[PDB]
Amino acid sequence: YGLFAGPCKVINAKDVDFMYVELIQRCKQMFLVYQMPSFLQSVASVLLYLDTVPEVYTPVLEHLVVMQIDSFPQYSPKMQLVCCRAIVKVFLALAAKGPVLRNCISTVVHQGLIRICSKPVVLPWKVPTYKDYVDLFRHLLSSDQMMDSILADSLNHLLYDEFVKSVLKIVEKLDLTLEIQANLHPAKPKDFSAFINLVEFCREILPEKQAEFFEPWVYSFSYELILQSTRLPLISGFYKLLSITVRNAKKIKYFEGDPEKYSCFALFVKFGKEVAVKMKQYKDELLASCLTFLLSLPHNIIELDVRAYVPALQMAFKLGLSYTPLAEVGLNALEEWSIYIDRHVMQPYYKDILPCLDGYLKTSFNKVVLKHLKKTKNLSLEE
Amino acid sequence: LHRAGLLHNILPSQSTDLHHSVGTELLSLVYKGIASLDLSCKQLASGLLELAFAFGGLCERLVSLLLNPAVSHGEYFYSLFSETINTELLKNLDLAVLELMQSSVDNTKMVSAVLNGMLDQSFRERANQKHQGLKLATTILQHWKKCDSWWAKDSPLETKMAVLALLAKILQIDSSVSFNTSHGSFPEVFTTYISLLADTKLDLHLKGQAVTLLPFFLEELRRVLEQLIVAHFPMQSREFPPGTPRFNNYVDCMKKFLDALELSQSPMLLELMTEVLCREQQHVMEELFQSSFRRIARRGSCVTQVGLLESVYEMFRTRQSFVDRSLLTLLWHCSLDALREFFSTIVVDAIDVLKTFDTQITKKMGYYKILDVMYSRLPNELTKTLIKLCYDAFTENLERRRLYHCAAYNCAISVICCVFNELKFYQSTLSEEMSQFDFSTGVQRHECMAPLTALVKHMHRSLRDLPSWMKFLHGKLGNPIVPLNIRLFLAKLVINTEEVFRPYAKHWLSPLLQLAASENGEGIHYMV
Amino acid sequence: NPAENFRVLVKQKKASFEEASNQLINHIEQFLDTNETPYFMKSIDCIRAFREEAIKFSEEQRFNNFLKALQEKVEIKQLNHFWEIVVQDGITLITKEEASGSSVTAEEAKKFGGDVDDLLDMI
Repeated sequence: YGLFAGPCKVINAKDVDFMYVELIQRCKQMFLVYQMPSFLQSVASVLLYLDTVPEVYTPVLEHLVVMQIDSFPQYSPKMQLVCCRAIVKVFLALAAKGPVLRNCISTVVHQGLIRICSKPVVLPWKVPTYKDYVDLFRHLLSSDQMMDSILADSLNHLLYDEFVKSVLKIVEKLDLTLEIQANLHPAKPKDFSAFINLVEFCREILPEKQAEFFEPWVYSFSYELILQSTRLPLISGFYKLLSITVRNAKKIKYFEGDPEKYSCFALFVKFGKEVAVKMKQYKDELLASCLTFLLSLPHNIIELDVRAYVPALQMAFKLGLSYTPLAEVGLNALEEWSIYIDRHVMQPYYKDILPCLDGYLKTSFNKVVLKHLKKTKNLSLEE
Repeated sequence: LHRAGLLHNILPSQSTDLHHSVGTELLSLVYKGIASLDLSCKQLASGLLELAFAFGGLCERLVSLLLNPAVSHGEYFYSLFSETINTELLKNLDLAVLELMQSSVDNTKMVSAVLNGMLDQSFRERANQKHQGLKLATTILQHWKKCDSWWAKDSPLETKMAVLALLAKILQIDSSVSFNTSHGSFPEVFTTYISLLADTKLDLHLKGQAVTLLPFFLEELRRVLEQLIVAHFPMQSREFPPGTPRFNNYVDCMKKFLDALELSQSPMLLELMTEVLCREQQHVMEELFQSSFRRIARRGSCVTQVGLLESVYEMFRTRQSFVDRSLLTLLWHCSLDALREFFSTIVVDAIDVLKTFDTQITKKMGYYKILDVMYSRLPNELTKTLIKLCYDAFTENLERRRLYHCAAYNCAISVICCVFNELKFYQSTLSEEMSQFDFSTGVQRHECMAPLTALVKHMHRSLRDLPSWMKFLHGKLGNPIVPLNIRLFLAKLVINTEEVFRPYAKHWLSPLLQLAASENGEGIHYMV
Repeated sequence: NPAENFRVLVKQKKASFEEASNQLINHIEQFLDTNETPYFMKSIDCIRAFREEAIKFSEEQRFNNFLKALQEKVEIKQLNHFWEIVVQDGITLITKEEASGSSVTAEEAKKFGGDVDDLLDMI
């Protein structure tokens, strides 16, 4: 019926929405199996066909769509693809009308991330998971291969913009409180967990896409995030998020020190120096975030007072000795800067750089019978 | 400067207090965006919005602007900045409230949209208070009759459910402590409410999902209850196949009613739901029936529980199934203090009735089934005698008669606990905002001997050869001449307990063995 | 609830439809202790409708015997909500209707120790 309603939109068009109405009850009946993607794609088709809709369904669908994210765990991967394609279809159907488009997408992505961060973090109807959706998420932003087929009878950048606006209203919404009763005593640790969930799920979907979509925010977004950083300049999440942001910025090459450009650079250098001098009181899982940020800056801004960046970098390798990714990213930043910045300014602290480079130098079922192995179907520091 | 309390040192009254410089730019820009946009221009237009709000009297102009029918565009402009509109209009006491209350005789969509924006914004307005929302609710309650295009057979079903949703948001916002019975403008909207309940044009599912607000509450109530529910279930719900559309509507409406009553614990609703369920077995999802009873038994005041129990008991006088399916859940779970009150209230009420004929027997089952459970807590002056009046009842030397025997015997097993205690028995920020948004959408092997074994365990707690009749039952089941059904009863019971008589199993092997000898209805090998 | 179902059934395949007979029998019979007198009103109303549809197409004598037998059945139903209500509301039709005569004659015909203890100790 869902694929048939469009032809039915020709003869007995007033029947289409008619049956559509009853389908709403069905999904309400479906509220309280895994047949959700069928509903999603059918309603996507009919709403592509339908042009007149009772607005009472607008919140319901908002409640309905998020449900499938709620049901996304315990899925099989195949109908995960089915439901994600159905999501693409419903978005394309609702994109016809701009107002409903923007408001519905805003509220649904907002509630979705609410439930996503509602899933608690680990510490040492089946039980669901939270890390799955990011795979979903990459398909959400890599969705040209389906919008082309639907346009047969840009938009991912619209998804990118909606996501950026959502995460903006998230980070401005939630604010964290704590006590110490050097010391820490969170007062809303559940909000801490939600925040770190948000960070851990975004700092990977943001960079895999294009900051060219993020460009309308480069000066603004980071600013407020820096603003957020200035609220509690002792939270690792700020450092990770801005680190992803500066990776994206050097990906798009925003550093040419525009008034916004120079303001960005000034805030960057001042805050980087401040954190590079206050790292003294910062420890692991916080000082790690600090150092990973400090190396993540490009050459252009850090040309001023390279010296202040040396010791933490020193630390970033000796602690990078104990934690390989830290040394790895620090080495990438250092080789980058050496390529861009001249040796002369780097010359004085070469006798400083080399001592912290001594690390990584002092070191040294399934039978023959054909079974089309499931292990085959299952699919460091030396570097 | 506005916080410094000055707006005319820099912009005195042009012609009125409305300095239309703000509104002209607002409307021109907000229209020209379609015939272009930016987050930058979004926040700048927001800034212009509070600049307009700094000036006075612009609210009526905004009411006019949102009514722009350019194709739509006025509702579009509202949608772009509904947030600031809510923020300003919350300060607006009822001026634009009356503006809409008059202009809405034709306008239907944007008016309801902005009303819900009002509702959800003032709901978000809770850090200091929600009394602004309460005053707004009272004002619109009075305003209700100044726009009548909805809420009658003058409007379509979509229009009716639109106001249903709006009033539901109001009720979940407003304080039900007032305007639940006669309170000023309460009857004005309440007669409307009752009339809308009578609207048979709406689907019964929609009617139920509307009336789900019933915990906020009188012959009109009950009478509309029967006259609606009669048109739903003829005699049977599972006659409609599971999963078929109308069956799904039935299950939805019944669960809505069950939860709503569970919250409201209104007695007549209890009578109705019990009786409609007390027609056929397990066709009204009797598990949720009893479980919701389990909640409501621990809920409510003891006096309320007592009155509700008396209501259903009087309603009790098939007739037996009425009490059977329902009462025991409450009795086994309601507050022990309320049990004292209710039983003391019905001591002589049951004494007399304790002493065609099938109806008599059914009532007597019920009496035994309520006295036994009431005994189970603690030991008036007459309480002494009634004990005996139970035992004789079993002692009689059509299957309902055997059910009666079991009833009397179980009641005696109960009452023998404390009496004859000796032997010789004479056989969060994130959570709250998530809920705020949920608010915005408004949607989120035969068994008859168990007490016998229980009493066996109890007497084992209080306490080879014994005049516990294990001698008597040992002889009884030792002879094979005892009937097969009786041997089945005895064996199934003794299976559940043998550790009690370990230093008697040295004899128990003898009966069972000859019972095990060529044993011969529900499947012999099971028990074998 | 099955009233309209069997109405459209008997006007869609034109049969006595003993299924419809059992539907109406159930629709009536489940009025013994639960006083569904409004449901009893809808019950008698769908009885009138089915009687009309029966006289219409083919079930004249079918519902003649049906309605007559159910009339004596409710007569022997010694209740507190009984053929009193049927007669006081079935002032139109409570018995057979073939053409006339014997039909309206039928309408007119209906429409208008312990034992020793009880019998002797207090009599």
